[PDB]
Parts: sequence; structure tokens; C-alpha cells
Amino acid sequence: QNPMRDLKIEKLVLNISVGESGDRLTRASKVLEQLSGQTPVQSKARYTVRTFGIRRNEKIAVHVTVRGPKAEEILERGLKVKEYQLRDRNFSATGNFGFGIDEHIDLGIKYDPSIGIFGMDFYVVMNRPGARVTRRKRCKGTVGNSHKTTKEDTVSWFKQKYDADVLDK
Amino acid sequence: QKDAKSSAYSSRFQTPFRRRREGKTDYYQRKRLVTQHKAKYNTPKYRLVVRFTNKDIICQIISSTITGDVVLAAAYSHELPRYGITHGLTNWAAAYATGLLIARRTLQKLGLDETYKGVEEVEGEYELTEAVEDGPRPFKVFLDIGLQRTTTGARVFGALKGASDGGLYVPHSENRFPGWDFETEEIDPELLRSYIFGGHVSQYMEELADDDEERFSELFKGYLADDIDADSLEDIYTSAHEAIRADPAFKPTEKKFTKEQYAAESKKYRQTKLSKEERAARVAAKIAALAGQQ
Amino acid sequence: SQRKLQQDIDKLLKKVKEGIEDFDDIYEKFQSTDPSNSSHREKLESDLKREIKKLQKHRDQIKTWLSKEDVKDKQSVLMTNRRLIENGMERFKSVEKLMKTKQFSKEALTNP
Amino acid sequence: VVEGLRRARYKFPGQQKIILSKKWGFTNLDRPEYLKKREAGEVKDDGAFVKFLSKKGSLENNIREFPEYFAA
Amino acid sequence: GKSHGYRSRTRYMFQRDFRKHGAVHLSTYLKVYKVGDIVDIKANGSIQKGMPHKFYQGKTGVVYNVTKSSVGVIINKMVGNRYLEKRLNLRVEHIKHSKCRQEFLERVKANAAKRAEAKAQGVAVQLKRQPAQPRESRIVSTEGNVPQTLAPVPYETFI
RNA sequence: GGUUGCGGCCAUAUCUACCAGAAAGCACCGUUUCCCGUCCGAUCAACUGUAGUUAAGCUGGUAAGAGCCUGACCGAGUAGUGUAGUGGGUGACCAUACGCGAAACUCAGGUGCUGCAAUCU
RNA sequence: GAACAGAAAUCUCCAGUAGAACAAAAGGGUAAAAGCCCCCUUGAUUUUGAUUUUCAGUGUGAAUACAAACCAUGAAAGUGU
RNA sequence: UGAUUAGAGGUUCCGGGGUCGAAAUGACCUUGACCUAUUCUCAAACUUUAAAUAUGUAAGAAGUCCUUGUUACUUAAUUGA
RNA sequence: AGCGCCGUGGCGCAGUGGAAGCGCGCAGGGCUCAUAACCCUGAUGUCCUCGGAUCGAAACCGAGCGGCGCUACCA
Ligand SMILES: [Mg+2]
Ligand SMILES: [Mg+2]
Ligand SMILES: [Mg+2]
Ligand SMILES: [Mg+2]
Ligand SMILES: [Mg+2]
Ligand SMILES: [Mg+2]
Ligand SMILES: [Mg+2]
Ligand SMILES: [Mg+2]
Repeated sequence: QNPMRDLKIEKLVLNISVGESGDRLTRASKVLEQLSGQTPVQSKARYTVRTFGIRRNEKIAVHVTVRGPKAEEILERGLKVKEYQLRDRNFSATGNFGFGIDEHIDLGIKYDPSIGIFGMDFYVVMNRPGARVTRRKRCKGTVGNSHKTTKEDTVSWFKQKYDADVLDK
Repeated sequence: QKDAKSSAYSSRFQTPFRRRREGKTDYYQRKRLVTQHKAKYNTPKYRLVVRFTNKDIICQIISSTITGDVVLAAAYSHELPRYGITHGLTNWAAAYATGLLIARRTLQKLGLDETYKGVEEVEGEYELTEAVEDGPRPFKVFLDIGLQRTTTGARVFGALKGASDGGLYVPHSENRFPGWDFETEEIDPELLRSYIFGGHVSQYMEELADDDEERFSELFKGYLADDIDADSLEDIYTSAHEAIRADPAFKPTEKKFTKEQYAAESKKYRQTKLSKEERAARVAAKIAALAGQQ
Repeated sequence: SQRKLQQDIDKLLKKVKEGIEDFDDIYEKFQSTDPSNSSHREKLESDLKREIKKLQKHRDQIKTWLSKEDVKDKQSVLMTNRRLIENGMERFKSVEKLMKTKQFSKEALTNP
Repeated sequence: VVEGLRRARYKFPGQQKIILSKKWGFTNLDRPEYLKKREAGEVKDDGAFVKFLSKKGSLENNIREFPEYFAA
Repeated sequence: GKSHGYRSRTRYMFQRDFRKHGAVHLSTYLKVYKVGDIVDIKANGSIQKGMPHKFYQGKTGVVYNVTKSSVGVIINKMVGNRYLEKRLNLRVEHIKHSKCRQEFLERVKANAAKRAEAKAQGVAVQLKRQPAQPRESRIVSTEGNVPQTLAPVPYETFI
């Protein structure tokens, strides 16, 4: 039936994969911390690759995970930039989705010439209550099939919320 | 079409132990716990098994045999109403009281209670049950916290402290008790005593009742219904401790029924297996309907 | 015989040392050519090229010696001689690139 | 084909025998057993071989294939 | 050159088995060994400490020493023209109790019970085992068992 | 008989797809002052048992289910093999005598049992 | 599945009995680990003995299990020569 | 695990060809791979399974049972060894 | 047959884990009446093939292909 199987936002992860380390990475991290209210975490390259100009253990990206009401606040702040319009490609087969934006000033962030301009990748992980069966330490289990979120119910949720429309296929 | 497993995979799959599949036992820890110095031939090794569920604390004294584990004595948090604790049956003080109760219970049923009185005047100091001379050694038991995280302030160590102050000899250091300052490697006894007597919930009750009354009515509703204010829980915990030291004798319930009386209704409710002949009849009817051209 | 081997070891080591020595004087005279004398500059380049080719050949022999020949005692001096040959090699490479670069070629014009 | 195999036998060392098998082709069933199996619908041809219906397995797939055997 | 290490030719011997890899069950640690017990040696590849040499795999010996996590066993090794006694310190994961010894102890107490019983009657217990004696006479009937005649079969290809 | 804690043997217990689950118990669940830990009170920690829900977990059942397990005078006394011959055969190898004796295959059946303690219409 | 970002950069979910990794040859062994990350450390310590392999039951090398100390870690059982 | 024969059914938002094509997360057909269910033949350094022959031990008096003596070992304990 | 070397631009050759160059040729422009010479520039590679180690190499370690050189003695 439908007692407490409502699709809530588990988390929103904001990723910024910079081409290199240094001042630009620190500036992107300052963008992320003034946006999210939390300090972000940097991510090193898994291996060397010459055509992208990165070495192993280089700190080439920075991301942050946001939960709670601030998650949907930043999400609607990005959705109004995306015109409340998303491709169905943007929705995963497991029920999660995401979208990338450029030029983060669209989110109402007052520009400072110190930090500069950065594009981001939003990804939204959705689930139902009872998701800690797979996350807890003791008596770890797997979520049932009728409780698994998927693309059809998450696009129905996303359309009945936000008054949004999905794009063609 | 996607979530499929091959017959070779299912034939080569080695299932773990059943408790591992259930996710309830760490066998790596169990081997180090239950094994004995072989020159102590049949000497049992005793585990203080402390488990925390929602709404309950389970304390057991358990030895191990080859056919299974054997319980000396158990103490649950839901029988603290015998001793005057009605609310907060999973907090730190309830863990301490359960540890003290199972310690006194095992000491009484072993006869080691008139000696090894434990700590009567509780003040929050760190000390173990020392062996009294000219007499028997104290009963030795080791913790089995299971998969629970060792953490400074965790109430498994409140159960530890309760069992140790009850007169049991359980080996431990003090760097996991609340009040252990990290940079100054010492224990603060007064914060530990406050945690024993529930100061950490009484302070919350006060700093909620002063400003946010809707939360203080949502939770702590039972304290409001039973006129329990913040300062009283210290003395009801002291009275529960002295009642525990008065009689840990484990009066059980009257059960309201019999084993077969429960079993009749549950046997009526449980689903049964489908026998071979009726399974064959089922598949024959499935052939006659599905494959019988509708 | 290990004796005949170590004999030719010592022979190549003294040949390498005198080759380094008549490389270094050509190097410093290249740096002191008074670069107006461009003919003498190019002569000094082509003169130290022969010496570094001789040392390169000796280095290949040292490579084979350390690989297969069971030198059995003198890994140290064979390695130090190899390090000196290769440092003279990159010295010659810096010299020869410095003369080979052209003043308005694209490699000169992008980054001084 | 007996003469072809007899001609091919000269190219081999040792002794070889030419045996007419009682099996239907490259299968493992005898001729009348395969005949009484194929008059019903429990055979289903493949590229060159043939798949058989077994009493084991899911009834749904067993009826999805071999429908003529189940159309009794 | 030749190779005779401590674990030469132990490839399949110290393999674990099919589908019982991983940790060992707790009965091996819960079992109690005493001085004079008779134990069989079967090495466990999962436990690398205290392993027996490959010669002693499947060998049966007598316990002479009990330590914290190990057991001293005495084996008779055939060396040259005589046996030598070999003292082995083996962790208990490579050791199990011999079942023949306890089945002999049950036979001992059963013989004791028989003797103690029949001492009150004097009926000549005859406590020794006896081999399989030749079977004595019997009369087999044909009622519902008329003999069925068999014959050798001719040759057929069967391909 | 159900359930919880601790287990023993470690798939007859696992896996895939559905269905059901009185009571209680577990569970999801609610909160962030305190101890504590995280980029994130998601995990971990603490508090409440209050606001709710059996949706999931968990238990059970179903499936000519996969897998697994047991048995067969099913294959087959076959393959192989110890011993014997001044046995056969140019040889390769193969029969016979006294003995031991499989695996796959096929068919049939089954799909956790159980220990200590506590609790439940 | 997610801007630049593509076959390969970073992030998220699902499946995943090991198809990876464990300095090196190959072979065993290992999944709340023996793998990866983090914290603390020096037990890679002292005193001599016993035992296993090679074997003459000699040596050398390597290894095993205890005893007597002094320590490390961990809540602890324990583990560490 | 590795080797290996032959077809069948499929999958390309995703191999190479042509065709209808301006192209299209378009269409038809050809050929390669990837998957599914089959099929033929194999392994000293592959294996679920697994013999025969060889191989270790035991079949008591130095044994068993009952009772209670020693210890500085061991146990919470006259508990065990 | 064994051993050792070599294989890089069109030709002859260098080349050490952060990774392809020297000379002559070739192309464009200039000078010259014109061509050489000369001046200013530019382009040029399956690093013999195949696989592996490495985070990564032409280099390190293997399989062959091709071409060279040394030895093949005592009767
Ligand atoms: Mg642990
Ligand atoms: Mg084996
Ligand atoms: Mg070691
Ligand atoms: Mg660990
Ligand atoms: Mg030795
Ligand atoms: Mg030690
Ligand atoms: Mg020109
Ligand atoms: Mg000209």
C-alpha cells in the first residue's frame, strides 16, 4: 500500500572536478563551504594520465554531501536555474538523478573576484525510510524489491513536486 | 534479466556461518574470547555479554560448550521496575544498574556476595575488584560487546562499571568512561558520577523546561505524568541501587498462560508446508488451466 | 679469466677518465670561445661531440658489463664512471641544443 | 557414405571399423524412441541439433517452449 | 637445481577443501586434550603457525605436553632400520581426537558392565571379539520365489 | 509453537520471483543538550519509547524454480585396479582366474535441525 | 547515471565467493581479513634451554611451542621473540 | 581455470560495411564481436568427484571403576591437572 | 647448431623511467639573369613485431621476425 514509503531526499552531493590542484581548488572549496555551510572534502586522482594533466594523489576535485532541508533548498535553487526541466537520461535506473550546471552565480551566490567562476555537478540520491538496513553495522540486510526506489516512481515524484516536466526520453 | 546469478556461481558459493549471514556474531572476536589456555583444561571462560536493543538492555553471563552456550544468570532492563526505575530503560544509568544487578545476582548464586561487597558508596573513581586475601579470588569475567563500537561514553562501559562496582572482577581501563579527558590523560570522577545518577538527562530536562516546553512535553511525557522532576532521579537511582543490593534474586513473571496455551494459538497462526501429492495436484491443475487452452 | 676481465675493466676505466678530462677542457674552452669566433665555436661543438660519442660507446660496454659479465667486485666504480659519462652527455646536450636553436624559430619565439 | 569412409580408412594407421549406429543422427536417442518423442511436441529444433523438454524446470518456460506437447 | 623445502609437494595436501574455506569452527578450540590422548594430525592451511611437517599428515600420536595454544605429540618416524620418537608442538587446529580410541573405551566399559552383570550368575561371559564366522545352515523356500532362469546375452554394438 | 539474547553443526540453512505475517518481541522510526564521531547526528555516539509503521528488515509459505543434501539392485559390477599363467596377439593391446571397485548419468525424495536463558495470546 | 568531461579525471547507486590485493618466482592461504585507510608503537628486545626440516638424527640456515623477564597495543579476552 | 568445433536465438542511445537516406536516441540488410540456451573434442605443471594397491594408530594389568592424599600449578571455588 | 650484437625519419646514426633527436636529404620563401653555394624558416617517425611489470617508457623484462659477427677443436 503506501504507509511510509514516501520518497525523501537521502542526500545531495555537489562535485567539482577541477583539472588541477592549488589555488583554483582552494577557491572551489571556498565556494562549496559558503554554499553548503560545511567544510568540503577534496579528492585525489586514482592514477596518472597525461592527456588530462594529472598525477596520482594530486587533489584534483572537491565535493560536499548535504542532507536535511538544506539539501532540497539547494536543489530547488539549482532547479530554478535548470528551468525545472530535466532529461529522462538524467535519472538513474536505481531512482537517483542529477544534473550539472555551469557558472554557480546562477544560484544567487554574490560573486567575489577572489574565488572566480565555477561549474558544479549536482547528484541527488533518493530512498524510502528503512534505508539503514544496508548501512548499519549489526544485522545488515538488503532492501526489498517493492521498497526499492526506481526511475518511474522518482520521476512521478519529481513531476508531482516542483510543478516540473521531464524532457523527451 | 539483469539481477541473475549463474548455476556455477550458486554451486561454487560458500555460505558463511549462519550468525555471520544474520550479521549478529563476529567470529574473529569470538575465537579470541571463548578459547581457553589449554592447560586450564575444562575451566570455563565467562563472557559478560552486553547487548543494546531499542527499549531494552540485555546482560548475560555466558560460558561456551560444544553443543552451545550456557547461561549462568541474565539480567534485563525491563525488570528494573522491581527496583523503582520506570523510565529511561536504555540510558547509561540503566546500563549501570543492570550491570550491578547481574553482578550481585551471580555473586549471590555463587555464594561470593558476603565477600566482595563491591563499591557501596559510589563516587565515580576508577578501581577494579581487588582480590581479598585469606579467601577465594573474585569471579572473573570478560566483556563481549559484540559488533558495538568502542567509544568514550558508550553505555556498554556503564554496564561494565556497574558490574565492577557490584563486586565482579572484570578487567578494564578507564579511557572509555565519560569524563576521560584526552589531552590530560586522566578520568574526571564527578562527571562519571553524574552519568551514573542520570545528571546528563536531568540537565537536559532543566535546559528544555526553561525554554522549549513543547519538546519537554513530547518527550519526558512520562516524567510529567508521574510528576518526576529533574532532581529526584538521583535519589530514585540510589534507591534502585540499594534495592538491587537488597535482593537481585530474579523473581520471574507468572506468564498468564501455559506453554501449550501459547503454542496452540501460534500453531493455528503459523503457515504450514505443502505436501508432495497436493503439490502434484497443484501443478496438474496448472497444466489443465494454463496449458489446457484456457 | 677474471684476471683478463679486470684487466680490461681497468683499461676502460683509465680510458674513460682521460676521455672525461679531454671533454672538460673542450667544454670550458667552448664557454670561453669569445663567441665572436663562431667557426671556433662550431669546431669546439663538433670536437666534444666525438669525445662524448667515445664515452657513449664506453658506457654501453659498462652497461653490458654490469648486466651479464659478473664483474664481482667493482660495481661501484663502474656505476660512478657511468654517472660521469651521462652527466657529460647532458652537458653536451645542453651545449648542442643551445647552438642548434634558431633565433626566430617557433621554439625560440614561444618561451624565452 | 560407407564407401567414402572405407576410402578414408586407407589414410589411417591401424584398424578402423564402420558401424551403422542405431541412433537417430548425431543424437543419443534410438530411432523409434526419437520417433515417439517427435510425434509429440517435446522436441524443438535448433540450428542443427534439437532441444528436448524435461519434466524439471519452470512450467512457464516449459509451456512457452514446446507448446504442442502441452496442447494435449 | 633440486628443491626440498619445508612445504615441498604440499600443494594439494595443504589445500583447504571445496567450499569450507575461511575461518575454522569453534569446536576445535573448545575441545580438550589431555596427556595420553590419541590424536590424528591433519594440517589446516588457514593457520600457518604451528603447522606439522608434511610427513605427519594423517599420522596418529600420543599427547605428552599441553601448552597455552598447542599440544605436544609423540610420533614414531621410520628412519633407516628403526623408528625414532619425534616430539611435535602443534596448534590444536591441526589436531583432532581419534575416534577409534573412544570407541575402544566404550567397548571397555561395555565389557566391564557385562562382566559385572554375569558375575552374579556365572554364565561364562566370553568377552572377546570374534571374526566373521562362516554362516551356518538355512532352508530357503520358493513360495513366491520360484527360481528365474538366466542366460548369457548376445553381442550388440550399443552406440 | 512464535519471538529476543548468546550459540553448535555451517546452504536440507543459500539465491531468484511473489504472497502472508494475532500477540508480544525485534525492527524501521522521532530528537541533538550532554559523552563521542563524521564533508554530512547518513554510519557512529547520546536521549526519548514519546510522534507513527509493518512499507522494508526479520519469520514463514509458495515455485513440474536454480543451487544444495540424501538414497537407488539408475548407470555399473561398467571404467579402473592388486595378484597369476611357458594365456591370446607380429605388435598395439586384449581376454580369463582369485579379489577390490568408482565418477559422471538417470530416477526418487527433501529444502534447516538443535542447545542455554528470557518472554508472548 | 551527473557541466566542461570524451574510451580513461571526480562524484552517486546497484550487482559483485574474490574473478583483486597481500615487495618479489610459483604454489597454497586470507573478506566485519592476512586485503585498503586511520591511531599508537618497536617483541625486528633480554636469558639460555627443548623440538621440526635437510639429517649421520652432526653442523649451518630457516622454523615451531613453552618458561623466566621487560615492554607494545587494545575496553578487554588476547596477540606480538 | 585454460584450450576448442558447429550452428540457433538475441542485444547495440555503443564495431566495421553498403542501402532508403540531408540528417535524426532513424529504417533495411551484410559482416564482426558481447550475451543466452545448446553442441564436438581435451589437459604432467586444470578440477567438483574419486578408487584399487600401498600407509598411520588402537584392540587393556604400565588397564578400568570407586574412595580420598600431595602441590609453590590451575580454578570464583576441594574446581580441575 | 651454440654464443654475442643490431633493428629509431627517406639514408647513416644518438638516445639514462616523466620520454624522440643529430647530419645529409625533403618543402616554402629569400639572394641570382638563372642554377648550385649561401640566408630565413617549416615538416617528417607503427622506435622490428607481440605480451607483461610500472602510475607511467623506445629504454625494464620476456616470445618470434630479419640481418650480422665469433666458435665448431683432439683423432
Ligand atoms: Mg573488534
Ligand atoms: Mg585435501
Ligand atoms: Mg612468522
Ligand atoms: Mg580488523
Ligand atoms: Mg638444524
Ligand atoms: Mg609472550
Ligand atoms: Mg631550398
Ligand atoms: Mg638556388
